Parts: sequence; structure tokens; C-alpha cells
Amino acid sequence: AVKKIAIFGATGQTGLTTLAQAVQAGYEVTVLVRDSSRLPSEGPRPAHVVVGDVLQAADVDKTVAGQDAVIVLLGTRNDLSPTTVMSEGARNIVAAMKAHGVDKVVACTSAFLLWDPTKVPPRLQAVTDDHIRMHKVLRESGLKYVAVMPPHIGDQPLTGAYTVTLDGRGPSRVISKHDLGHFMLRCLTTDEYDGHSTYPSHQY
Ligand SMILES: NC(=O)c1ccc[n+]([C@@H]2O[C@H](COP(=O)([O-])OP(=O)(O)OC[C@H]3O[C@@H](n4cnc5c(N)ncnc54)[C@H](OP(=O)(O)O)[C@@H]3O)[C@@H](O)[C@H]2O)c1
Ligand SMILES: CCC1=C(C)C(=O)N/C1=C\C1=NC(=C\c2[nH]c(/C=C3\NC(=O)C(C)=C3CC)c(CCC(=O)O)c2C)/C(C)=C1CCC(=O)O
Repeated sequence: AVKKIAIFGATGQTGLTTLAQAVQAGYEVTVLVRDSSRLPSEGPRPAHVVVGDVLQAADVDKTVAGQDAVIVLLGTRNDLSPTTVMSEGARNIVAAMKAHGVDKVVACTSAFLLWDPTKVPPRLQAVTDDHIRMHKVLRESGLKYVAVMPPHIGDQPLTGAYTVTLDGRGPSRVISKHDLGHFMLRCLTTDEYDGHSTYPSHQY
């Protein structure tokens, strides 16, 4: 079973609660963060903190070494500019996984990669193009990859009661950040989504 995990993007909206949940659930968690002041003091704390950048291969390598699995919650916060941060980060993550024998990655992109790809709002198209490059990197890696493709990420409570479909259709177009993190952790204990795209959603 998975015991040790690396989380990328642990200081973001979904990352923070995924990290807290993972520690509370018993995982030994390593995070890569550019700025450690973005980690909280209260609540559950990661076992290991690497300060650095997902665009630096050595930093990623140090974070992936010795892990059982990797969670990817990289994003651009409010920046909608053309970008390759997520896909280049994923390239480094894949190389570090292969260098260290790690074979399980659960990574978040977005439901736009399931929905009609001509239905993306213009201001999200640049970020979505890099999600598509990241998804390609991970699908072509030869590793066990769960693609998590959520709809709008909300702040509703943790429920653990959301629905997961494989095609982008579901009870709603929202998932709470807490439920999304819960689902990323669920993917560590089953192979049933390996090689699949998944759509978590719930009516809150
Ligand atoms: N918002 C929505 O409704 C929605 C819906 C579906 C999919 N998504 C996608 O879901 C994913 C998760 O979104 P989120 O809102 O939880 O993310 P977020 O709040 O944007 O957080 C992005 C995370 O990535 C880290 N990061 C960015 N650049 C990095 C770099 N060069 N090196 C290391 N770490 C870096 C950020 O670190 P810092 O703390 O250092 O900035 C932060 O931890 C994103 O890809 C987003 O596009 C969002
Ligand atoms: C109608 C409800 C709604 C809303 C008021 C939003 O802000 N997004 C949204 C719905 C969705 N956003 C999605 C993806 C998304 N949002 C986002 C963030 C921003 N939206 C913005 O306007 C700005 C500015 C953002 C950046 C700060 C992304 C890039 C993340 C990033 O780079 O920002 C991505 C990818 C997605 C699959 C949705 C369907 C779910 C549904 O309910 O249909």
C-alpha cells in the first residue's frame, strides 16, 4: 500500500486541504514549495518540506525520491496567461518518477478535457492548452496515471459522498476543494481509475 507521497501544488486551494487530509489519514507526505510561508502552522503538517521549484529538475528529483506515489495539484492561481508551467513541471515529475522507481501519479487538470473542447471560455483557453500538454505528458509516460478532471472547484464542506464518472457527465458541475482532495487520496488505494479520466462532482 501507498505510505509515502509527494504532493506538488500543496499550497494552492485544493493542495492545502489535500495535504491536511493526507497527513490526517496517515500518509508520510513530502511537499515541494517555492515559499514555505504559504504552508499553515495550524492543523496537520507535512513530514518533509522541500523548498524549490517544479521547473527545476533537481528540486523535483529531491521531492520524488523514495515516494510511493505522487499527487499533482499544480496550477497558475489567477494567472490566465499562456503558460507551460504545469506541463514542464509534469515533464520533470515523470523524469524523477522514472529515475526513482515511482510508478503512480494522480494529477489534476480540468473537466474541459472531457467536455466539448470548443466550449472552453476564451480566457481559460491558454491554461487549458497547457492542461492538455500536461495530460499528454502523463498519459505517454508509461506510468500508472489517474487523470482527475474536475468541474468548478468550490468551498463546500468535505462530504466524501461525491460521484465519480468517466465521461464528464455527472450530478453537477461543482466539486468542493475538500472532496476533490479526498478523491485524489482515494485514487492512492485503488487501481480502478489507472489509465482513465475521472470526473468528480456532487450536489451540495
Ligand atoms: N478553479 C477551478 O474551478 C478549477 C476547475 C477545474 C480544474 N482546475 C485546475 O485545478 C488545478 C488545481 O487548482 P487549484 O485552484 O487548487 O490551484 P492553485 O490554487 O492555482 O494552486 C497552484 C499550486 O501550484 C503551485 N505552483 C505553481 N507554480 C509552481 C512552480 N513553478 N513550482 C512549484 N509549485 C508551483 C502553487 O504554488 P504557490 O503557492 O507557490 O503559488 C500552488 O501550490 C489547477 O491546474 C487548475 O487550473 C481549477
Ligand atoms: C460558472 C461557474 C464558474 C465560475 C464563476 C468560475 O470562476 N469558474 C466556473 C466554472 C468552471 N471553471 C472551470 C475550470 C477553471 N476555472 C479556472 C479559474 C479561473 N476562472 C476565472 O474567471 C479566473 C480569473 C480564473 C483564474 C484565477 C481555471 C484556471 C485556474 C487558474 O489558472 O486560474 C480552470 C481550468 C470548470 C471546468 C468549470 C465548470 C464547472 C461549472 O460549474 O460549470
